[PDB]
Amino acid sequence: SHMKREEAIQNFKALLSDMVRSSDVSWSDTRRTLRKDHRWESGSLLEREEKEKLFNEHIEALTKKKREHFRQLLDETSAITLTSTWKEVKKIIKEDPRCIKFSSSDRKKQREFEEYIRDKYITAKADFRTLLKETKFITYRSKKLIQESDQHLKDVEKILQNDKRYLVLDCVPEERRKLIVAYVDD
Ligand code: NI
Repeated sequence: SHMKREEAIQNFKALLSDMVRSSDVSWSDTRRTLRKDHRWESGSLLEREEKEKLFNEHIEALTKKKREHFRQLLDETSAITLTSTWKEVKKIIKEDPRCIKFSSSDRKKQREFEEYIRDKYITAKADFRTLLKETKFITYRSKKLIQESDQHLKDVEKILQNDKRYLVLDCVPEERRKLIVAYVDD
């Protein structure tokens, strides 16, 4: 009968999968309402602690899934730029279930948006450093050259100007220039 406890876990898990679709809900509320469902007794072998554990894992799973689909939706919205605001973006994606079902909380959507943009920014810098390492007009002597005059940095920016990786940073001009400077230093 050892498998009976394992069977109860899977039963309780199926109950959660069926009845809890939102990551916003509390265990307190959920254990209240699920108790009204006759399927609840099928978890009798499970102590409240392990039920609550299973609930937490479930919320964790929903959270991960929703975040991934949210980010996919953002990745699919081509109007988004490094400088886009949640306020602007919300207007575009408002009807998409991946936005709607992410959470009832605007704060949590906004926060996930700002985190997405941060990651997007981080990824773009990494790619840009790759491009920089590819460019052999940029040498140990570049730093000499940069301190002597405006020219070298302009010459560099000319060579880089048409590359996909340089251009995705158009929204953060000062930042990009710093990256070039940083690479010229090291
Ligand atoms: Ni047995």
